[PDB]
Amino acid sequence: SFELPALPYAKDALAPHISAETIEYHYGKHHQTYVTNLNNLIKGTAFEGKSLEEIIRSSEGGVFNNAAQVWNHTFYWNCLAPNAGGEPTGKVAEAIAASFGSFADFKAQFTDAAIKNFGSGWTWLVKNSDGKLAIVSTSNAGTPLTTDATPLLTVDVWEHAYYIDYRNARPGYLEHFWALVNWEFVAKNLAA
Amino acid sequence: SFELPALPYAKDALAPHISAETIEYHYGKHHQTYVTNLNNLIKGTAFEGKSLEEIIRSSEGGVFNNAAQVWNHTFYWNCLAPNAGGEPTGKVAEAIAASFGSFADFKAQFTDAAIKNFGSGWTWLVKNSDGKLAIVSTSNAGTPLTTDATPLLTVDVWEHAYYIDYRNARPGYLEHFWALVNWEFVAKNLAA
Ligand SMILES: [Fe+2]
Ligand SMILES: [Fe+2]
Repeated sequence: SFELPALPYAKDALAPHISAETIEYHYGKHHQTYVTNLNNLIKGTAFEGKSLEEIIRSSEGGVFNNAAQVWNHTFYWNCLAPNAGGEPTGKVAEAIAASFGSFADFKAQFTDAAIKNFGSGWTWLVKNSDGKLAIVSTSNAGTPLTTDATPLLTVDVWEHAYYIDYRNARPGYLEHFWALVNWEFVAKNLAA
Repeated sequence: SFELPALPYAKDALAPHISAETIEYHYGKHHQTYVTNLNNLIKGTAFEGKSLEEIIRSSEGGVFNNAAQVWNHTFYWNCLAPNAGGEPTGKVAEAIAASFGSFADFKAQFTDAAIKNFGSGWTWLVKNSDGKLAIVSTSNAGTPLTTDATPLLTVDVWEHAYYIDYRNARPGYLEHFWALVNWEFVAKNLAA
């Protein structure tokens, strides 16, 4: 049975970049609704004895949509933190300069891909099978877990992620996303 | 060069069902941006000088996404009116009872399809090639104009359509949608 993971910080710790009101709806209502819907859709099926990741890799339709959204939002909350943001250091900055030239160029390309992701979706920094990093965008509940790439960083661009704080200005939301990035989480994902 | 069509009522005329603030962003920022983006993408191409419906039926990619969203939102604003709503009469009521058994059964099936439409999209009452009426949901900018069915009525279920007024409660939005339906516009589309 799946439970909503506790949030890694206080609901107002990401302010002013993401308000406490966005967390109360996005985590308290949207992420909770996907957990409840997944639990009710899998009760009594063979999916009930699988890990979340195996459910994402072996389902379709409603089960997939809710299971991938439960995982995608837990990953997303961990990519954000108070007193973080800025430019990365260590193995992460190395790997970013290696695949994208510099941090300024990666930041440009990720922002651009997130702004152009039409409709509801997610834009990801992934490490491919071959070790090079790439920027991938998915639509709706799509996730890199259905491929051989390893997820490193994500930004939710479903309109509920930013409409309370930024209304139609998804560019304003992405500018402020950079002030919250938890580079420690990214570094752990890169080393796995 | 396409122009944003004027709204056929004042900005505050759907209140309290859809607020003046929601149409200030949805019409004044979102629908306007689709027209500006479409004009920028077709300038100097063979699409310039074609009508909006011909562009929708013959393109794909960003040209399609923006052209179809311009048409979809103008159709949506024409589907809503002050001093309307309630149950249809006449020809529309007869066709709805003939394909769905009753107006209550149609309203319940349209509300169900609209709430379940995952992600961004639109839910439509269409008149099929054989004269029967059906409910179809599309994703992102998808529209029945790319098929053989005639659009009669639509509801926008992109989150920007309701998030200011209803936050995550898309059921509440749909309940209030029914108080705004302009059955004179549905009647014009039915015998088209
Ligand atoms: Fe989300
Ligand atoms: Fe819209």
